[PDB]
Amino acid sequence: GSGEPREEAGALGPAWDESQLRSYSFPTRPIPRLSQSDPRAEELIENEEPVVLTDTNLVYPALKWDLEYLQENIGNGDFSVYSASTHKFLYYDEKKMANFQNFKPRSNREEMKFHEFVEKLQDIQQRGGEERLYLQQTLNDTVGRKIVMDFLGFNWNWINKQQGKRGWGQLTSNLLLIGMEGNVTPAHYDEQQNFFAQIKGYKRCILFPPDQFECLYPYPVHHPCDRQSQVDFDNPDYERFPNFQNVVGYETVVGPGDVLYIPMYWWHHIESLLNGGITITVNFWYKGAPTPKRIEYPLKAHQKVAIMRNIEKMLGEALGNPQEVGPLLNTMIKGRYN
Amino acid sequence: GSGEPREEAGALGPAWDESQLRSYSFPTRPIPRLSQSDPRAEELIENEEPVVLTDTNLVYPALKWDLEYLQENIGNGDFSVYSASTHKFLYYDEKKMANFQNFKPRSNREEMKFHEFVEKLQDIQQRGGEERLYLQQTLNDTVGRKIVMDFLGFNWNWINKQQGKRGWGQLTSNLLLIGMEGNVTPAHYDEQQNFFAQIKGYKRCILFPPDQFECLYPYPVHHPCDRQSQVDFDNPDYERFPNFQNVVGYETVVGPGDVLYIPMYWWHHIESLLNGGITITVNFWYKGAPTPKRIEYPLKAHQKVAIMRNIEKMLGEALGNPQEVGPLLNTMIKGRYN
Amino acid sequence: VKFLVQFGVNVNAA
Amino acid sequence: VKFLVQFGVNVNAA
Ligand SMILES: O=C(O)CNC(=O)C(=O)O
Ligand SMILES: O=C(O)CNC(=O)C(=O)O
Ligand SMILES: [Zn+2]
Ligand SMILES: [Zn+2]
Repeated sequence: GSGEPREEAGALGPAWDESQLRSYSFPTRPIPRLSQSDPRAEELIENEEPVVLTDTNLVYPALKWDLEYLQENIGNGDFSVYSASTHKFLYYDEKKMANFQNFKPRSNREEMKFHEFVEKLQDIQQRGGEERLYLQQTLNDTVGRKIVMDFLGFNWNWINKQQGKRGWGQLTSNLLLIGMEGNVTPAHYDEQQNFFAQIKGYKRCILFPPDQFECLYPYPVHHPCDRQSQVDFDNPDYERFPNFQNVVGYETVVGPGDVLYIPMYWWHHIESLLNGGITITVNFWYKGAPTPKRIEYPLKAHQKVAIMRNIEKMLGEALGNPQEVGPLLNTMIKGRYN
Repeated sequence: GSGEPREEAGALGPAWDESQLRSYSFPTRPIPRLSQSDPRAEELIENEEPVVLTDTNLVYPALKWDLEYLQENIGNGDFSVYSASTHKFLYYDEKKMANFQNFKPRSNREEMKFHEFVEKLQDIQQRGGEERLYLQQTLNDTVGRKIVMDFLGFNWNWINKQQGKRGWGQLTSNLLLIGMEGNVTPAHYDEQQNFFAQIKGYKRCILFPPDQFECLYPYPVHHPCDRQSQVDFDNPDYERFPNFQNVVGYETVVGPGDVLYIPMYWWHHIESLLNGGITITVNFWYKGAPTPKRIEYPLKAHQKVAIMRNIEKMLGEALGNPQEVGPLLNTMIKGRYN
Repeated sequence: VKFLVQFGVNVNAA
Repeated sequence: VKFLVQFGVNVNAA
């Protein structure tokens, strides 16, 4: 579903091949790859559907980024680095950990300087260790002057126009992601609009529309893994998650200079290609446009997801305990709505 | 569970016997019968638990009421009379009928003068017809002068004190109920506090506490039979309603001069005794006391019922269609909270 | 919370 | 309705 691997310029061969993609149980179809000047691209972003833009130059100055350059210039701030035994780096919200004492995270977060991160990578590589690391840090004003120049050299003209055109809210942050080959961020949805700017290496992105909520089984909203799918894509439990047999994804492989629009509330699964080396991405997260004063029916799928989130949140507050939300919901439906 | 039939004064024999009670699948225990001067009675009404008060004199002037007296004096207003093929007079909300076109009521409502109601009773009796009628009309200012005198002669001193003592809201109405022997009002709960004043004949009252919500399976809040149990007490469907096998009722038989406190949100099933003649009741419905400014946890069962009602109401309004509430609730729980 | 626990006045009558 | 359809800004980051 990703599509035929693109041929690199100057007869450099296929950028990647299918053997670097993980194997899953569901079909996919390709996300369109278009020029930012293509009116179809503007039609997909306006309809809140995904598209890969090949020529935005959004992060053109960062395409020279590698570990050496970043370590030399990214400053001496702290970087959040996640470590795991497994390739799956499931996100967890540490604030919500108090609610569920039973949950024990597969991955661990450690704060370190950028040179320490590079050192751990080298150490793991040198000893042939199985540990995996994923660096995930929002860009902030502690970065070095060269990085500031690169950041200023992003294509703000194009993306500010997009923000204005769509009525989106403010840019909330830019997340720097540096991963090891084979790293996976499991399926989840975010609440903000995202322009996903690939810099180094290749990432396979599998997206699912908001109307596949009933096939992805997100954790309860109060659980630390709120917004993530409960389904283990590598070993799906069809008895607990029967409608995962009905999921269909939208797939693409993004490379240096590609920008993927991940619309808000769209599920996405992101994996750095096997044996593809390290990957570098910077995303651009924007608050969604304000809800219109006059709500129009029929509601969009993501509006219904928002309703469900808000019901779960209200019940948790009203009952005084997040653990009680499940029992009350079952009491409400059993023999009444099922 | 009703208790031994009481012996009538002056050696008149048992007022009723067990053979006049319908047979059901669940156990019961008796509602306490106490004097209004008994501090235990005041303790049960303050804790919102049911009690039968034997000596309130609440409707003492109405104990002389029969069909002849009422027809002569109740005026020429219209009375709501319900007619049914079966003994079960399931209440339905006519405003909510638009939401469910499929629902067809077992009983029919007709407006008529009191003498027409007495005539239908006589006609049915004379021809030995199987039709059943239940008169259910709130008292209003069209009543005759003698009825006004009787109404004024109720024990307002005692019940106004109760209203003040419990912090209840206003008296909202007095419902006059005249039924045929064997008539049944199926299990349901009301949202208002109720003093249930028996006048003529005997009624078996089976009550269930609000915490048995999960065993009584009320209809959806937007369904015309909102607040009524879906379970057919005469032929319970344990596959759809498995926890009806766990219901336990509180039972009593009220007679002329008895007043039953039916606390708000308490389920009640009310049947006029087989072969006991017509029954006459007047109830006293009061708005519950205002919710306290500081909510205290743990929540009461009826507060959790109120939460569920309000969730169902909000979703119906938000989705724009009452039919969609069931599907969204299932989507929210399946594989997530069950 | 206070909004959610609010109760109506509906009974089996008009 | 407008209250219910409101959306947050939560993402996989602090
Ligand atoms: O790139 C990854 O591994 C994960 N990124 C995201 O989920 C995102 O940018 O929204
Ligand atoms: O008496 C009946 O048949 C029904 N009455 C009630 O449900 C009531 O008074 O709340
Ligand atoms: Zn994401
Ligand atoms: Zn009632």
